[PDB]
Amino acid sequence: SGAIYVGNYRVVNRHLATHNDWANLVWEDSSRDLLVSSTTAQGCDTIARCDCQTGVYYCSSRRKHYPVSFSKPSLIFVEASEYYPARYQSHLMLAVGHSEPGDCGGILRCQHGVVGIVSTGGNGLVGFADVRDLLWLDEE
Ligand SMILES: NC(=O)[C@H]1CCCN(C(=O)C2(n3cccn3)CCCC2)C1
Ligand SMILES: [Zn+2]
Repeated sequence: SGAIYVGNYRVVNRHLATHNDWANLVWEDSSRDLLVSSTTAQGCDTIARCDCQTGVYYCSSRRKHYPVSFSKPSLIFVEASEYYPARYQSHLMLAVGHSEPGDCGGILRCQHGVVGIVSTGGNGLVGFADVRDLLWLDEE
């Protein structure tokens, strides 16, 4: 689990969104595994606006932050699970790292701020849903 809190927005994995998230919905995209809801209190996270390919992510199943090299946001296959059928997930970045159930929502960050959240695992792979192109998170 985990979320990004920027301005009056809460960014979570779409597959982990609560009823309160859906009842206060700003935007959602199943192809990206992302959902944004509105918040009463202002958050402290800042979004990175960059093309970094190195950063650090939080792994809840290890209670550890790991430095990683990650790929550019792309259209990657995610093998069926109980959340989405076989398909292609967009705006996804992969790294070698550990990711196992209980781990989505962990933040990936670079020197500029938050880059995205854990969206995949298995295989000694970590997938992150990028948020750096969502410029509207910084305003209104
Ligand atoms: N983005 C998605 O489509 C993911 C939704 C949750 C399930 N997905 C995964 O990658 C699995 N996972 C690894 C670490 C955490 N979850 C792989 C093994 C079992 C579940 C796919
Ligand atoms: Zn950066």
